[PDB]
Amino acid sequence: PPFISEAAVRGNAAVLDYCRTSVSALSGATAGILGLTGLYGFIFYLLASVLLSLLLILKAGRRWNKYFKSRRPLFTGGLIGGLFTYVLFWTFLYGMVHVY
Amino acid sequence: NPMVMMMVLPLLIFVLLPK
Amino acid sequence: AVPPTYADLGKSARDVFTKGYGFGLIKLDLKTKSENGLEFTSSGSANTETTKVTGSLETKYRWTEYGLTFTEKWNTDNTLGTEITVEDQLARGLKLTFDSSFSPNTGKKNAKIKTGYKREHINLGCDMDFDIAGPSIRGALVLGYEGWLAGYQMNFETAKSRVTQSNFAVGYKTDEFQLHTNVNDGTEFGGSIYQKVNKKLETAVNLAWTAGNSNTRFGIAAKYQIDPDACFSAKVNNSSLIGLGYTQTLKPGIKLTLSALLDGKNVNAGGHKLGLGLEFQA
Amino acid sequence: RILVEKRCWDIALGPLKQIPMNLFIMYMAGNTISIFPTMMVCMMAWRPIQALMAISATFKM
Amino acid sequence: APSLWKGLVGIGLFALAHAAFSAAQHRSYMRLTEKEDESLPIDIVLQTLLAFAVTCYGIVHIAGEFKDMDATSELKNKTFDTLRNHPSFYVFNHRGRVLFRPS
Amino acid sequence: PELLLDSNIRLWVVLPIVIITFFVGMIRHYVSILLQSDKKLTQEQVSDSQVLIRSRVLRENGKYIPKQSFLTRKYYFNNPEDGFFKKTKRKVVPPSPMTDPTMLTDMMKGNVTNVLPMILIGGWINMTFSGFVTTKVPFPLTLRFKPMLQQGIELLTLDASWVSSASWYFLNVFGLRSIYSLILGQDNAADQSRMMQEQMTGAAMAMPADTNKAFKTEWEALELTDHQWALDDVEEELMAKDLHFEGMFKKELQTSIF
Repeated sequence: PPFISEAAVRGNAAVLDYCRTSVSALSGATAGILGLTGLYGFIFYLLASVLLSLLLILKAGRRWNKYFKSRRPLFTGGLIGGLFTYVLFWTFLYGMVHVY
Repeated sequence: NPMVMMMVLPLLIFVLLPK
Repeated sequence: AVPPTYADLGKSARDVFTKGYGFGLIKLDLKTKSENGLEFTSSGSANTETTKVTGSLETKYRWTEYGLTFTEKWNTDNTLGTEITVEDQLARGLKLTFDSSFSPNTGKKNAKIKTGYKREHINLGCDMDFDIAGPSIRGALVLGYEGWLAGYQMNFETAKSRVTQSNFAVGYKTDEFQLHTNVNDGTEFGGSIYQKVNKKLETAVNLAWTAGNSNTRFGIAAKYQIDPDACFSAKVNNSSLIGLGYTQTLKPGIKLTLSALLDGKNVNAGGHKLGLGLEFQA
Repeated sequence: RILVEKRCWDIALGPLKQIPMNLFIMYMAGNTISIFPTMMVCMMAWRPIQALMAISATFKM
Repeated sequence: APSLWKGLVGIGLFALAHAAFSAAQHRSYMRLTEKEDESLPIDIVLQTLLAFAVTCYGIVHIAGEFKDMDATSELKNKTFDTLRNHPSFYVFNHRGRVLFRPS
Repeated sequence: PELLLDSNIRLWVVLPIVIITFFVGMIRHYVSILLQSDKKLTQEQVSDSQVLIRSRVLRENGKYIPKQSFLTRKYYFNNPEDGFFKKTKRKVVPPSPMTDPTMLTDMMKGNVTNVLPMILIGGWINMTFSGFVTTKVPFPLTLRFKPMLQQGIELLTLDASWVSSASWYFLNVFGLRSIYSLILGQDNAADQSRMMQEQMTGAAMAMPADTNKAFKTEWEALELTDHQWALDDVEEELMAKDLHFEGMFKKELQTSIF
């Protein structure tokens, strides 16, 4: 805690964002495959993000203090840009299958 | 076209190189 | 060296006549320079007579890495314009200009190519206009030796016929005396003189003559700066037109300009044309 | 501490003075529904919101 | 271990694609028949969710780095003997050179 | 669900547009890397940079240092008789930023005018396909977006859900914005929107615009800072336990010698 290394923090943040974007990308494909309304779709996206965050916490478990100083980025992080990339793949396979 | 004219400058610059 | 071009030839006198007063219009300009290369200009013109709002956002990208300049402008009538300038690429004084205009709301496109050759005392310029109505080619060549200068401008159109528009402009330009005579197809005959007595006194005289209806019109303008921040401009036309302008720097960047054109008679018929101008520079 | 308080009092006045120029450019956009004005407005309110998301840290500072 | 996770992710993705194809065929059949506003079979929907949950488990395991925050731990094994020598200053005057010169 | 579409318009519009924008972004990133040129750095500026780094490091890490040596450093920097920063003066360039103008410029510059090149691409794409229907967006939309959304179809009864190729590609631009960094890395420069905007780590971090003014600013900053020897507190370790040295000593047996 007195001395902190920026390289490890950057790597941790990069890994976190990478998993957040991949899970969001797959969540978009699932919703596009099924096909729902906007309210249900947004709720489903939020549920998928919450499940990803819970799995991410379970991944660390013990000795998490050394890995992450806090837990706010784990809960609230990449919620808007991830939704921006999720909306694309949601409607990508939505109209490809149903409309076409 | 706005796009065709933005390629003609690289085309001329790349043509003037071997010459 | 670097002889004046056709458009710049005489631009001193017209600029004296042009800059200084904007009566009937409201001037509002903001210029901003960044640290690396970014230039931003936001100008707003407001009219009280016609009740019209006009403006353009101009973004300038000065790239000295290769001599490239990127300009993008936006107006209020949904008109988009882009410009690329390349100077000193492989030749000595060669300049290439590409201007394109496209509209996103409706569909309209316009193209313009400018080419300029500058040398010790030879100036060449060629503008090619590409539009659906008809392509046009306009060439201007300027030659001078020491102070004697003469330029030729020609405009040709392939759409209609062998139409050719001739322009011969002969002038004498030196340190403090600048005289220039422009001739259009032996029909328009303009003569402008401009001189500077001191570093505060500037005088300009303009004459216009025609061969068709023999119409002659002359006008004189005076520019005098009382202080480095206070300046005064006056112009008088041939018949009765008088215009007075006054400019003063208020804050170290902020400047206020006031313009008033008076057209009054003695038969109970008079009119005032007022205008305010204000600009910010950062 | 007087000059430090004076500098800290003026940095928090910048956002307030950043509103009038946004008002001028909004009046400048007009009422023509197009991609450019819509995108200009979309990020016009995003910046205050994104600066509102981390007010706690600068408040502690 | 990483290879197993990669293979599992690939298999899950393939299963998801197959479920998508089945749903597409179901909707293509539905467009043939008038009215009949029914939903897709729940079995293939559950297969889709199973393929979605399996592919999200290996996507987290494939990129796990989680380096230590403290900067003292990596230099906890490094010895001063290696630090003493530097790559900038190297004098090529040693007894080993003349000892290895003949051979 | 209505408006039964052909299977030939999905294989000739969607896939082409997706690949077009993907490869346009990749090409832009690679060309941005290629066009990057180094900036010449002069020795005096380099030395100025290193002195600045030294003083900044002194400011940051000054607790774990002897008081006598710390005062010697601070005197060498200040030195009212001679002074290194006081005497050493280089050329000065006349400035132009002003308080109110720059305070406003902080927002005036921004990144407002960086969307137009993407609008040009969208305009060309929409020009290619005049009357087309690409896809529908599940999200309900208001009828006041239909002119911007359709822009080429003569239909007033139709809903605004059915989008054209222009908005399709526009949403495609930001859909892969966070996907581009997945294959490249944290530092990605494939953003299609910000084409002219230079996004990089930045060659030559140090930018001494006014060397003398920076010298004076650091001179007063080093005079302001105090000294608090963080070493003087050694009693905390005094009353403690030593079990981590038992810690990997157990795990240092397990490795043999190669």
